[PDB]
Amino acid sequence: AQSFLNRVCGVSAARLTPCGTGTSTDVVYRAFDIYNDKVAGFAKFLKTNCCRFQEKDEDDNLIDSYFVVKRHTFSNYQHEETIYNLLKDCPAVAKHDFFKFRIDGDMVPHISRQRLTKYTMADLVYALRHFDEGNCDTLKEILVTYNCCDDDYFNKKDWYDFVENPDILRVYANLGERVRQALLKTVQFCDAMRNAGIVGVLTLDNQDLNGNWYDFGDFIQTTPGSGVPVVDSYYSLLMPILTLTRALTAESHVDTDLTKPYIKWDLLKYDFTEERLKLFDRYFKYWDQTYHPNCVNCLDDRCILHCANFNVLFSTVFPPTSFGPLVRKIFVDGVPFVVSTGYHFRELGVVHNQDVNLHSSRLSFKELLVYAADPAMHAASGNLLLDKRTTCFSVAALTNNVAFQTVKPGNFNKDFYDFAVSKGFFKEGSSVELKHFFFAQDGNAAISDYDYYRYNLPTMCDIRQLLFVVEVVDKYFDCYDGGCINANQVIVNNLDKSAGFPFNKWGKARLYYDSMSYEDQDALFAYTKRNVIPTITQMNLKYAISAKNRARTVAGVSICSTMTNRQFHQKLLKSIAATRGATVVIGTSKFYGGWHNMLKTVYSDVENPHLMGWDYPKCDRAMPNMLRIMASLVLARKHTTCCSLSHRFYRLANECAQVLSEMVMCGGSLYVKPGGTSSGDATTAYANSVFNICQAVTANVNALLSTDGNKIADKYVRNLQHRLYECLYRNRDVDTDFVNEFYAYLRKHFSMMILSDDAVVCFNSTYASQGLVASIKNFKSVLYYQNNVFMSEAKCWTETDLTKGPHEFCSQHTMLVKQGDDYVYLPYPDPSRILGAGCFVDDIVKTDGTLMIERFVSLAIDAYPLTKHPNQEYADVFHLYLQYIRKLHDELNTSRYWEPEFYEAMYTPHT
Amino acid sequence: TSAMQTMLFTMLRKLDNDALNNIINNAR
Amino acid sequence: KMSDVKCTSVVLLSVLQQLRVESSSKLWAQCVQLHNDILLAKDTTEAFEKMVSLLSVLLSMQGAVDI
Amino acid sequence: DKRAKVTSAMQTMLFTMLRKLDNDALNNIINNARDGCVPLNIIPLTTAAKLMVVIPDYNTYKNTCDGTTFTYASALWEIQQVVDADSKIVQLSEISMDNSPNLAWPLIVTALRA
RNA sequence: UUCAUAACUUAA
RNA sequence: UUAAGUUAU
Ligand SMILES: NC(=O)c1nc(F)cn([C@@H]2O[C@H](COP(=O)(O)OP(=O)(O)OP(=O)(O)O)[C@@H](O)[C@H]2O)c1=O
Ligand SMILES: [Mg+2]
Ligand SMILES: [Mg+2]
Ligand SMILES: [Mg+2]
Ligand SMILES: [Zn+2]
Ligand SMILES: [Zn+2]
Repeated sequence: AQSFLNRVCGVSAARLTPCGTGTSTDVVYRAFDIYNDKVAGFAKFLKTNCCRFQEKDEDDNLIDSYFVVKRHTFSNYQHEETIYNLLKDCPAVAKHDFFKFRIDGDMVPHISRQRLTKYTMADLVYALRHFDEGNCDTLKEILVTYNCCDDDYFNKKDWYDFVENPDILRVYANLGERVRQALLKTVQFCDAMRNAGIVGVLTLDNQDLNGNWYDFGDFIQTTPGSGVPVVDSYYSLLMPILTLTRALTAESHVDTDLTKPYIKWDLLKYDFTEERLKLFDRYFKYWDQTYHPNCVNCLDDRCILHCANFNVLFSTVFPPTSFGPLVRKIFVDGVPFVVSTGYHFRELGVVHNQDVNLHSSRLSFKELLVYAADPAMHAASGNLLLDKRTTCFSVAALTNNVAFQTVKPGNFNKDFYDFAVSKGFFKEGSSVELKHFFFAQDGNAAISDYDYYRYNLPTMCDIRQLLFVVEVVDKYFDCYDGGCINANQVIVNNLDKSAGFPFNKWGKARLYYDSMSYEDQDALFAYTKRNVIPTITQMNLKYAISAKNRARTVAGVSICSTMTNRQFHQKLLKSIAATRGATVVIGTSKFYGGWHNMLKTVYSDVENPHLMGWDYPKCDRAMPNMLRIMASLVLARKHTTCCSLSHRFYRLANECAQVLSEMVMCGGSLYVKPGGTSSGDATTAYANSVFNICQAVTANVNALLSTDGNKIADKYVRNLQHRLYECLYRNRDVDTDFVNEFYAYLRKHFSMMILSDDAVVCFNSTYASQGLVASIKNFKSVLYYQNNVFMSEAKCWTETDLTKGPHEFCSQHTMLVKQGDDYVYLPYPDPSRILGAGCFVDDIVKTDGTLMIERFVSLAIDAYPLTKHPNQEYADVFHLYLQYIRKLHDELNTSRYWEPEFYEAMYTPHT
Repeated sequence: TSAMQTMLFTMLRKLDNDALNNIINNAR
Repeated sequence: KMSDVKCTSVVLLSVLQQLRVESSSKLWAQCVQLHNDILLAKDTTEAFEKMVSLLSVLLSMQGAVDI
Repeated sequence: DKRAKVTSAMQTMLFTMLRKLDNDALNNIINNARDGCVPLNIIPLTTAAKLMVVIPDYNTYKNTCDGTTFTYASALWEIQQVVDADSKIVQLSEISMDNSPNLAWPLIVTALRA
């Protein structure tokens, strides 16, 4: 036994403590990226073919360097001889020693690798793409092995939470230099394979955490100088880790050395096209697909997603001041102006306006409107601003003083409160008590709420996985009608709303719609097809009842942005709201049996059904820019016949510069919005629905690809998993045959009912237990690496019995109620929410007797189903509202407000 | 503003709290 | 009784809004904190001690209300 | 007709804020560019003659605007006046660790380019 | 200072 | 169709 250990030591003199007992194989759980004729996926397997040998340094202390012996077949042993000999000169190849030891009577081949770390690059990727708190020993061991954090750092509660513990980003960033060194080693390894004429597939499990490669059992020798390394699955799986660990941080320093100071970039520099190309060639040299630094040169929406993904990573190196609107000097009437003639996007690269006039005789109303909405005119004339309250980029201060608007406490209705107390309410020991109030805020609320955008981080997505997901997501929206419409076909819900900055200083939205003729609106819409119009978004505090001390803010887009967006999206948005029985239930009424129909649709054909629901933490703030761009591309797929390739790009660029990374007009000062979604955007609810479906599909893809193929008993599912890996990482073109099959698979086992952010899923319970479909655990993992948030399981829910509906959907509970001769599902809210609305109002004018009676009828309609609740205290809430209606009429078809059968008709199946 | 002030004092007298009653008499 | 202190807290902060209390940042910042704590309070021990403290702010400046 | 009133008001707004634009500083910035196209985020950084600093607490005041003068954006700034959250004039000597609780934070600091 | 979308009720 | 109000995101 000692002789075998001596031969493992080899020529190098290093102490090697054994891991096995009798020089036998070692069994560990490791993540492997595997694809063969049987099994295809990225999951953990059993590695029982190696015999690790931990190295003992001076003073007998253990170090991070292992000796592994694989002892494969004799035929494979000779194959590794030729490949290693052609690659021993490459510094990126781990040292190999070949020897044969007499374990048995006969000669036994052995292959030994020297100085390998405990974990590979696949272990790091899997630990972060399949994160699970508690069961995260591998990630913790990796973090402390490379001095990212101390062993006691995990004693702190919620150490992994991005929101609760923002310092976790600093710990993860300590792995950036190690990851960047691995990227450089891979390029060196690929060059050696290409020069030696070696063809093979590079996988993460074959690369050490030091960047060394040690597996050559699947390489085929060819003519030297014509080697073809395959790095589709390698780079694509590693992409979310590049921005999580901030691998390219060293590129910001001089000579890419962290010790040296930062590069002093020229302050006027904005192009950075050559720098992006150099970065791509340095780290992604063998990425086969063409990369366009500027997305204006892309071929289709799929190419935009591919190229914008690389721009997200590369934009983290360039100075923040180089992004945003690009301005120049133009001469009109002899008076020079500063206007925006372009835009430098962090994702779309540099975009230049086409219709630019250096000299103009006069301004028509169309261009007069455009110049006013331009942030260039306002920001140039403002003063320099340095705000230390928030980490968001500050552009300028338009006003000589900072606004400190506050939130007033809500008004009280003493008449209703006395009546409720007189009727036996608000007593101690009762299950119904006030929990919703109009919480007050101080003068720092407006800027403190805006600072929540710090949760938005540059996220680089798995591009091969994302490109397949958008095909499945687009299937959910194939039953809709979309396209551009004329100005006279636009329907405006309310013209008495704010027109946004700076247009709110002269009139409401009614003034501008009346001032511009249909020709002017159409001309402005055609202008956005060739030019980018940056706008300014105003931030206002939301004065509404809530159960949380959190301040609410609403973003108000300018009239220029919302007018052109309506002509581009309203046809599709109206079609979505007018469709019944689809996955997206926006526009479906909950009255007249609509709630029952919605629940029956989601219960369609699931054989072993359980109900599941979740919520997105900081959804409007932590949404990655890649997913927001993806949502716009899906909505723009209905313009295949009305818009050209360039027209669709500029429309996307306009949205990215208006509701994604636009200027923010908060408290008299201009700021830069890192990303997320704007509440006041015309497509906010529908864009969030696309984002919701994408995460659900991504969770299902990850769940199926992370399960053991051998353990799957169903032949159809195993074949489905094998083709799923094949479509993501082996085919660059869309396989519509498989997209339909996967979409049909999701509709059968993962039927879901989705609104903007709330979602209810009726999934196959048996499949979920085997990992065949997504579950709560898969959603948490997806949100960790693709959304930069941690979703606690306490915030989600699971329902086992379908007799009672979803536990929580759109702030409504569900119960089965008999109605005449059949059982139906009726939505009822929290009794505290209903009572709080009546007790507290937001205006003293609303306290008037005439206004309350109309106000109380609507509340009684919502509170009517509470009468069917088994709890007697819940049922009395509607009776109290009914009785209060008598008193209002006492002191003031009319009788229809009581005799509650009027409210019965609001929930009967017939309309 | 007279109506709002006079109704608030009714609630304070209705609460019947020793600490609340102590300060209101001290200020009176 | 527990509902009454939150009931009285809302109106007590409301009357200070038009008394130009928010004109001073120091007074409004602590008044808002006291008022919000009563609404989120769950135990009756601490519910009163913000109630008496917040009312004392109104009596601090007599000019507002003629007692 | 509303066609003209909004046109006049919006045209006035464009012309009424040329005080800090087309000045001597802004001309130099454009010429150095190889095409005359520059990012918007750098114009206030190199052309504005007045800077506003919002200081939330005394700890940040020492590290940002200590003394009567300080440097920012590769330029020298001279502190002119300091006001509190109530827009009241605050003397420079009043800012201290002991007097910090008596100050109506945040503090707004106005400076002029040297 | 007070956004977007959807449903519903009320009154003309 | 216009106005107002409520709930919903
Ligand atoms: N413009 C508005 O007036 C507006 N109002 C809202 F309440 C919500 N949104 C949008 O929906 C998202 C999730 O809303 P969200 O915060 O989840 O709502 P909620 O707190 O009522 O939900 P829940 O009861 O399930 O917790 C918001 O981040 C925003 O994108 C709005 O645009
Ligand atoms: Mg291997
Ligand atoms: Mg949410
Ligand atoms: Mg929600
Ligand atoms: Zn491209
Ligand atoms: Zn179109």
